[PDB]
Amino acid sequence: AALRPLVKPKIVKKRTKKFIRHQSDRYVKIKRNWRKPRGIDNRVRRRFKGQILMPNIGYGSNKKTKHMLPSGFRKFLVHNVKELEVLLMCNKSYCAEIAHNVSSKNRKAIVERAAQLAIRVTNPNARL
Amino acid sequence: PSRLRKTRKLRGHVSHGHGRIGKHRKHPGGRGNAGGMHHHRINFDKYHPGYFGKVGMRHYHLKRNQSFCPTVNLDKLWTLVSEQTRVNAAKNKTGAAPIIDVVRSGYYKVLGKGKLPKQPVIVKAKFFSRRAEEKIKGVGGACVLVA
Amino acid sequence: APSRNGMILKPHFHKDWQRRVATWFNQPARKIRRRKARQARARRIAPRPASG
RNA sequence: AAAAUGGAUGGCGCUGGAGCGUCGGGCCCAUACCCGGCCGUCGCCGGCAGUCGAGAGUGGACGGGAGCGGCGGGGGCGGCGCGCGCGCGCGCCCGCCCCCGGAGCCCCGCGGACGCUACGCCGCGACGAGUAGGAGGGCCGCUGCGGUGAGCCUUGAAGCCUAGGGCGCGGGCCCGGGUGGAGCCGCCGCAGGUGCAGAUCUUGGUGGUAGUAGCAAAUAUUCAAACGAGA
RNA sequence: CCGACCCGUCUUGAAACACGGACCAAGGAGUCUAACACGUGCGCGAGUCGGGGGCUCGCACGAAAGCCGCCGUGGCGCAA
RNA sequence: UUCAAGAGGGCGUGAAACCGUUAAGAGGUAAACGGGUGGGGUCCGCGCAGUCCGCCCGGAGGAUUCAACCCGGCGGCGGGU
Ligand SMILES: [Mg+2]
Ligand SMILES: [Mg+2]
Ligand SMILES: [Mg+2]
Ligand SMILES: [Mg+2]
Ligand SMILES: [Mg+2]
Ligand SMILES: [Mg+2]
Ligand SMILES: [Mg+2]
Ligand SMILES: [Mg+2]
Ligand SMILES: [Mg+2]
Ligand SMILES: [Mg+2]
Ligand SMILES: [Mg+2]
Ligand SMILES: [Mg+2]
Ligand SMILES: [Mg+2]
Ligand SMILES: [Mg+2]
Ligand SMILES: [Mg+2]
Ligand SMILES: [Mg+2]
Ligand SMILES: [Mg+2]
Ligand SMILES: [Mg+2]
Ligand SMILES: [Mg+2]
Ligand SMILES: [Mg+2]
Ligand SMILES: [Mg+2]
Ligand SMILES: [Mg+2]
Ligand SMILES: [Mg+2]
Ligand SMILES: [Mg+2]
Ligand SMILES: [Mg+2]
Ligand SMILES: [Mg+2]
Ligand SMILES: [Mg+2]
Repeated sequence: AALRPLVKPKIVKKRTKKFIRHQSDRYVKIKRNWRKPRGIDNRVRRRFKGQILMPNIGYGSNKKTKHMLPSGFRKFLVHNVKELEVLLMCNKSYCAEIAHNVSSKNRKAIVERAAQLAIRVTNPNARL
Repeated sequence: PSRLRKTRKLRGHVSHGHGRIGKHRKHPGGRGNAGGMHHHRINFDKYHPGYFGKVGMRHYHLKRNQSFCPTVNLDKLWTLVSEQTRVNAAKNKTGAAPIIDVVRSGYYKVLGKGKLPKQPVIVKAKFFSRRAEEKIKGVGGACVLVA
Repeated sequence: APSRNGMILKPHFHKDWQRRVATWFNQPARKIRRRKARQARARRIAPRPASG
């Protein structure tokens, strides 16, 4: 049924959570987005035990599977049929995703053709 | 281009590149070239020697047009004229010996830096130098003065 | 406060140089005014030479 | 050999030690050391525009005489060297001696990678602390100009909300659902009033305090009736 | 279950019985010119620069663009 | 009435702090925090089997044009005496 990709290697992610900014649990002016701390007396910087962890490059992800979905496919964003036909030959490695601003009456067209050319769509049932 | 600067890179960095123990305060040494005898004596004895003092006579109302003597050497002399000249000389063997005015091409005095090829040239100029006069007669030419 | 081996300079800005700045933004209009005056004179003195 | 809040071999507590001294076998565990995997940087005068191999300067086009040998040389065990070819096969010693527009399996000197955006792809080996500070890369972002997407759109733009699905080390982003009512974005270059936690920061708004402190200077009010929804 | 004292800043040294800070949204702080030194990139080359002015467009662009016996008056350089 | 009053005279949209209510969950070392697992709910996709797909060879079934080779026209690549 569902279009099988070419290969399906297992995927491994060294960290799964996110990195929250420090002192963001107390307050609401402060957000969850990472900003690096730079004070002198600070202990995330100085790396004590039992504290926030800072992102380095060792958490970095393998390159055979980077920007790779759980289904083996990598993603690509479109707005019309014309830029869809460029995926005909990479129809087993990459997939399509239709933008948010397209009208209902035109989504039907794009789906109708992707199904012909065997180009998988990661949101085929949105507006209806 | 603001986007190629290093103020676009010191955001987050608390001090904008100027320290914490010492700070970018206003004018902490003076203001200008102050202190050549006091607390900058060393830059001006070292990198600028001859600055303090007084020397020489005074000329009060000096006009730089009286004192004007554009100079030229001998190597750069056959270029005032074209190539017809230097080639049609050393040819037909009459004692051609062409004439070269320097005051036409914007030069007054003649100087003896270089050398020059063997043809019996004539020259006209206001001033000469000793060695320049020699080299010319050495090649078989002459020198001529004008007002 | 000087530093390692530069020039010594004396700039002339210790006055109030800033009320008295002059822009050359009217450079073209100044050109355009003249032509229309320079033409019209030569039309006033009709066959006579325009230069003078 | 004596101090003032009740009081500290860390504590409970221990006297064939859980004490003091000399000594054994067994054992425990650090981001240190070893083995492996994944990321980045650095170094190879690295490698690939299309053909040869792991010991020491290789290749053919080229004439007159032709084989059983070569390579008649170190108990050294030497880059040189010797039995996985040395003259193999087919017609009749003599001759042929097409041969990869494709031999035959790991070198093909005819042209080429599924790789070749050369600002690319591949391979090895070593390293990674960090304040002030210095440099680089930013397909991280904000507003506008020039070109360009035969771009998006009242069959619904911006903005806003979200126990929803997902990506990137991170900056940040893409989808899905609701509201809403008219404009907005991606690429190559240009430009800048360009990214906030603070500054007894400026302007506006809102909380605990809190239904609290209080409504106490100057002797004093009471009974009935009337208007009136109502004293 | 184990670990774990509140951020900024001065400081040899801060969890401090050292100052600032109730809470939220918006604004908010390394600029522009003039001159110099060096490094990089482009063009011509013992030469190289029209920036002032003039000839052509009424200026929709565009107060642009092109051009000059000005073509070098001159400035920096080639000689101390 | 108006498409719309979830546009009702300081009425475009309509954030946050701060409040009221409803649903769930919990409660003697102030709260909050990091790593690791568990439990429960809200939603996504199963499928109410998910048995995934593609090349050549073999087999049994049916079916209709051409190609194999010739001739005619048309177009293009290459060549060097
Ligand atoms: Mg992640
Ligand atoms: Mg410190
Ligand atoms: Mg720093
Ligand atoms: Mg600095
Ligand atoms: Mg400071
Ligand atoms: Mg000091
Ligand atoms: Mg300097
Ligand atoms: Mg480091
Ligand atoms: Mg409108
Ligand atoms: Mg602006
Ligand atoms: Mg600003
Ligand atoms: Mg703020
Ligand atoms: Mg700060
Ligand atoms: Mg009371
Ligand atoms: Mg009273
Ligand atoms: Mg210090
Ligand atoms: Mg002190
Ligand atoms: Mg502190
Ligand atoms: Mg104390
Ligand atoms: Mg103070
Ligand atoms: Mg205070
Ligand atoms: Mg702001
Ligand atoms: Mg330069
Ligand atoms: Mg409406
Ligand atoms: Mg409305
Ligand atoms: Mg309203
Ligand atoms: Mg609520």
